[PDB]
Amino acid sequence: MYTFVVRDENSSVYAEVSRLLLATGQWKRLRKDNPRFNLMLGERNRLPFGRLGHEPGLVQLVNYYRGADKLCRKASLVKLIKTSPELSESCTWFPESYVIYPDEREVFLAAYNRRREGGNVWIAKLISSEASELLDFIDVHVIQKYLEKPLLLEPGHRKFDIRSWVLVDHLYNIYLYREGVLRTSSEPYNSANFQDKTCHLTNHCIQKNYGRYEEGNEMFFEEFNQYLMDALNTTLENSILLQIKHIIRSCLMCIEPAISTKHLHYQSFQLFGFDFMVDEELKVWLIEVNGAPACAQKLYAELCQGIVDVAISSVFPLASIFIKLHH
Amino acid sequence: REIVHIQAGQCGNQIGAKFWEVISDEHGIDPTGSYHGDSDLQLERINVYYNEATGNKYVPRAILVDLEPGTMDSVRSGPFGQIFRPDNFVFGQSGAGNNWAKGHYTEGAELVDSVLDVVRKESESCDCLQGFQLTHSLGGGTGSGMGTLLISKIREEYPDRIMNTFSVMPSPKVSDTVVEPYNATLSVHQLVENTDETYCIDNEALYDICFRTLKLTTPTYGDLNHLVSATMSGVTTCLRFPGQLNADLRKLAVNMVPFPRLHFFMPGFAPLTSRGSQQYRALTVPELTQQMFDSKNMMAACDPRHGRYLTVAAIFRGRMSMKEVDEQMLNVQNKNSSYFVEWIPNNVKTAVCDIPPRGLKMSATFIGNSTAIQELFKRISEQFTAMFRRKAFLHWYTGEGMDEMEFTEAESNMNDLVSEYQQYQDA
Amino acid sequence: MRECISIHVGQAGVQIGNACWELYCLEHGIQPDGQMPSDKTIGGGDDSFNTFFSETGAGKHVPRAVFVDLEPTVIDEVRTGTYRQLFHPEQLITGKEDAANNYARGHYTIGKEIIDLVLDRIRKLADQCTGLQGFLVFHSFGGGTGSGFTSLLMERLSVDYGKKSKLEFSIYPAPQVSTAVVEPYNSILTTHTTLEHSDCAFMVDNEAIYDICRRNLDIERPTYTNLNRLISQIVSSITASLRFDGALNVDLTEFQTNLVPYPRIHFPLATYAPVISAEKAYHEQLSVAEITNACFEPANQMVKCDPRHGKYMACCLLYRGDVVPKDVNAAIATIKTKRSIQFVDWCPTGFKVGINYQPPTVVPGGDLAKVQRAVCMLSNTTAIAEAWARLDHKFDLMYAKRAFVHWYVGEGMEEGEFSEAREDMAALEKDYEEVGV
Amino acid sequence: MEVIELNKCTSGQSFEVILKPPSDPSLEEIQKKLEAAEERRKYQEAELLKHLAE
Ligand SMILES: Nc1nc2c(ncn2[C@@H]2O[C@H](COP(=O)(O)OP(=O)(O)OP(=O)(O)O)[C@@H](O)[C@H]2O)c(=O)[nH]1
Ligand SMILES: Nc1ncnc2c1ncn2[C@@H]1O[C@H](COP(=O)(O)OP(=O)(O)CP(=O)(O)O)[C@@H](O)[C@H]1O
Ligand SMILES: Nc1nc2c(ncn2[C@@H]2O[C@H](COP(=O)(O)OP(=O)(O)O)[C@@H](O)[C@H]2O)c(=O)[nH]1
Ligand SMILES: COc1ccc2c(c1)NC(=O)CN2c1nc(Cl)nc2c1CCC2
Ligand SMILES: [Ca+2]
Ligand SMILES: [Mg+2]
Ligand SMILES: [Mg+2]
Ligand SMILES: [Mg+2]
Repeated sequence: MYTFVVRDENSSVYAEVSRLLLATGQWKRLRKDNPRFNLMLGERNRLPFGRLGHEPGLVQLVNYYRGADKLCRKASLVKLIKTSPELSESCTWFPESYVIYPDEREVFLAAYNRRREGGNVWIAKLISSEASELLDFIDVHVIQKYLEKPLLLEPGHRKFDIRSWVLVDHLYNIYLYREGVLRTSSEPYNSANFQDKTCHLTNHCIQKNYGRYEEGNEMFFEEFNQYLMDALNTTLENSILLQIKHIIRSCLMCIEPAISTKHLHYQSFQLFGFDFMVDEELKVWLIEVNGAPACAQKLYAELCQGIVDVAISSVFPLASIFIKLHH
Repeated sequence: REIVHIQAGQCGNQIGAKFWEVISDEHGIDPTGSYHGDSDLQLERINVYYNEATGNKYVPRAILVDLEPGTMDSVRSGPFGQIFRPDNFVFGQSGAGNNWAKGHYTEGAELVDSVLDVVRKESESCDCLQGFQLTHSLGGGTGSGMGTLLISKIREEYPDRIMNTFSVMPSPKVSDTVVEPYNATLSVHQLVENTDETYCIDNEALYDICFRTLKLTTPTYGDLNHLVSATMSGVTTCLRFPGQLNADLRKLAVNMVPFPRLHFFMPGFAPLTSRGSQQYRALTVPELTQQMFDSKNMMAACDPRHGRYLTVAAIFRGRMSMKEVDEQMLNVQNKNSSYFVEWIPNNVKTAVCDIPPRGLKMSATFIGNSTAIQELFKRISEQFTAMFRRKAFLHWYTGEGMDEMEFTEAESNMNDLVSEYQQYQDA
Repeated sequence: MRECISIHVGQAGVQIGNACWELYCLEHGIQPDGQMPSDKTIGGGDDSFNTFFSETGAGKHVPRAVFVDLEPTVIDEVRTGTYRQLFHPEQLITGKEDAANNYARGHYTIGKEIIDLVLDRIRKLADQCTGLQGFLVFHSFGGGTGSGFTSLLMERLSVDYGKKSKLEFSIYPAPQVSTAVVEPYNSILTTHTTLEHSDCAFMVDNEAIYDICRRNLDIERPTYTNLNRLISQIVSSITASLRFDGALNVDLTEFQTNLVPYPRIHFPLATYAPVISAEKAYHEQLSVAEITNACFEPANQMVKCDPRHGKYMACCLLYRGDVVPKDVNAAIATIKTKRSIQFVDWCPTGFKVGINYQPPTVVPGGDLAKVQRAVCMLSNTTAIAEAWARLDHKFDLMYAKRAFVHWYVGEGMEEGEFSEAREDMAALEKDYEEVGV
Repeated sequence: MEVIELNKCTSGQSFEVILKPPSDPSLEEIQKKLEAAEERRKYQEAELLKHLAE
């Protein structure tokens, strides 16, 4: 048998990975503080990476990549894109973003005053124009250009965001789950006032007109691909998914030298949640990356099974739903 | 680093004589004391258990104690009896009559000063004395009562030395008298206080092994002592032989005893063999590891799955892959990690010796400080109370000056020992 | 010339001293009887090798070393070994009974018996010095003698030699080769008592040396002889600048100045490459760039940790063999672009390079193969605090139950010194995280 | 890359490369605690010999 421990009871994804592993009959679960494990489904904060890979006679594996928070914090993501030459300051798929503390203020207001000449709606993380109001709201936050012309689904005139689940295994193969989800807004997009943000914030919890067009404000790829065909005369693969696969590959390949566990004494994999924003001209924008993402109820069974097949059983074999992004 | 061996009583002298027979053969010494071996590994640490006398003879640093001349006369008549220094035979005439009080308070008090004289004479000749090891039973009178009287008096004169014991626990399956739980409870009270290491050799376990495993229908004391002398040889291997671990009694006590009162070890041996019958297939390293941890190879009738291992010491003897030993030992710990306390990291240390015991090409000896040893003390505390609740047979002891209160205190202290082992089984 | 005295304590210290002095003699051409034919100044001199060796009128070259073990069997193998003539009997000190893996027994009980005798024999070597600069102490964290008696010695050396530097070569405990279960206790206790008395300490995790011997030397079950020969190579690289002509790390003070900006954070990480098996029939020799790139692989470090998730405070490169400055800068240029090398903001991002043209020496019949060029990198990275976290976690597990504490209290120690020592370690981990985030 | 302080000799050479600029207790107290622990040993041994005397 292989052994594993669970150090994040709040994880809905790896709660199902625990059940799948146990139902194999070849995985035994130990207690939190038992060091003789093969696999660690560790905590989200202060994961003791320094204690991994020091047990003789045990190949150890963990479901997190040490150093990947540089991509999963809004402040760290902006710094990573501005400073890394692989992404460059002139990154075409990331919105203009500046970091301000309760900072780059001088460099920020330099562009906001060039907006006076012209669209100058920004978001901080909330949504405002002119921006002098927003700074006092902050009083660490990141301000970012709010995309004023997003792609609006019909019927409804609705906003949305695209969530893609990406798995990076111990060999740094980048696997993209073929099933995504559009977390839509059930309210019609009103660009007249941003104080009312039920039609702007596409968060699921912010929606609680909910549930009108599709169940749970979740449109999957089967339906959304058919809509693009009928309405815009194109497919999801050509118009959106190529840019999504390019962004996912660019972000992860940038930080590979700093998180890779190829020659380490322990091994790492991690599931990521990339959130994309499609605009009026079928251009994809990266909003943020999630280090501990939750799935959708319909896809938990298929995705968590794939995590075991690709990320766990590849290192601990027993007795495809992913699109490999090549590099 | 010399060790002084003491054997007290009938049982103590019979297993002690077998122990000296077994390790003398392993070290190439013959009954006359002359060395006729072939390897230099034998004599490198021969001084730990042997004194070098005139004419390049090797005299065992052993003292033979009994309140009867019966068993000790059989030792001097035995196959190796002529190797023992004749002055080290100290014996009375009355006997202890399976009575802890006679050995500890009356009959043994007369003789104990004579033993300490011989003990002192051997200790003054020692370059650096590690400590003492006593073989005895806890069910009789001499080895039990006088044995603990010696240990109490030895600790008074050598308070900074290690006290090691091989203590045979009584069992109704192999019973001499009904007062054995009385003698054992009084003795365990002494062992909890005045020893650093005690190997619990349960006669119940030795019988079950002889009966269930070795397929011996009517086991004798000779069939039981074969298992004892094989176990005694195995646990003392890293003391008698050179290797990567040249160990002494103190380092053993330091690394095996996390709390002073919990120093009662479960011995284990593999492969289990019967006298006069040799099996011809050598065990693979996975088999030695599988059996030495099996409860059917434990010399103390305890289920190790009912407790947790505080510390474990393992000895492999023979020509084998040390890498395969490391893999198998790590395989047991990682496959049954719930039975090893997590608050003592890496509590299993393994050693390997190239010299195998007589009659085997590969062997494995197990030393376990497990909280499951409480089952042994629970068993004795039950047999004790069944009689003491009616004060039965107590007149044999009160006639020697003992009061009922001393029995109550001994019963209480052992029940505290059981509850203390229970404290760390839940933690 | 300024002399250095080496002190080896316990089994790990003595046996590693045997490995180093065996290697030193081969590098300087000194023979087991102490003769040095290349030395033309008979009976004296002030060359660079005289830092580690004195000279007698007969031409013998005596190491400025003292061996001390509370138990004689290890030093007895030195007294009768291949280099028996090399040492004077007075610099080999043994007791009768050892510390039994007990820090408190080595520091208090048995240590008090012999501390004055050792300091006197140490005084004998210091009086032969025209200008002593300090000491090099070899010991283990886990041993009762290597931890207990060393801390008592390090306290007294700050008294009798307050102006001298003191460097440590410490063996961090690894269960694959360790024989004691209480080694986390001894490690924390000795690090706390020694911390303010050591100016620079080079830790060597036996787990790292073990796996290097398995991976790169094709040894299934490495022994102390295998480990200590590899350790001596690293130590020789570190001390080569004190024994040879050069301008980098020429005295013990320069080790602290170059590698230790903060007195407490004085644990540089050592990486070494290449380690090549002597049984390798066909070997393609590695270039300057290849072996410099290997200095940033964790699999070649003396302590397994991830320097990508810390910050450097200093960085030395000590080369041995066919190396020229041109090839080093070209290698550093390539490596800086491909690897995460983050320095603290109050330090310049750079490397101090030292090159010795004599290629690394290997003992005949040893496991290591001769190479054209090799390098030892000394980097003061905060990632080495991972070893303290591991060690303190094992300490926390045992001490929560007070397991084995009675053995230490029974030697005269007080239970409070446990928590006192653990508090200092909790402060050391705190200092590393401040500098490293 | 600035290569500074280049020293050379027959044995070898040394230099420095910069890629970017920046942004005890006394013998009295030792003997005192060594004897305070021996006192704690003598006391524990006396309580043992007193217990064995009873
Ligand atoms: N690298 C290396 N480690 C060693 C060597 N000898 C012992 N060790 C390590 O040292 C630790 C035990 O310390 P020792 O040096 O053996 O003990 P000691 O210093 O003599 O102290 P005591 O024997 O307890 O009195 C274990 O973790 C061993 O792995 C050696 O020769 N080389
Ligand atoms: N630059 C931008 N332009 C337009 N809309 C934006 C935007 N940034 C964020 N939004 C909208 O605001 C919503 C919430 O933003 P954000 O993703 O940063 O918060 P969050 O972290 O709570 C969601 P999660 O963590 O689950 O991915 C997004 O889903 C998107 O609809
Ligand atoms: N294993 C073993 N047990 C024995 C032997 N002789 C006696 N015993 C046990 O010891 C107890 C009797 O004590 P004994 O040693 O004969 O009395 P003593 O002479 O006063 O010490 C009983 O429980 C017996 O089962 C022996 O040779 N081997
Ligand atoms: C739990 O961890 C332990 C356990 C036991 C010991 C040690 C550590 N270390 C020692 O030095 C003594 N020792 C031993 N002693 C003796 Cl006679 N035989 C053996 C060992 C180890 C195995 C064989
Ligand atoms: Ca000279
Ligand atoms: Mg988020
Ligand atoms: Mg009898
Ligand atoms: Mg030692």
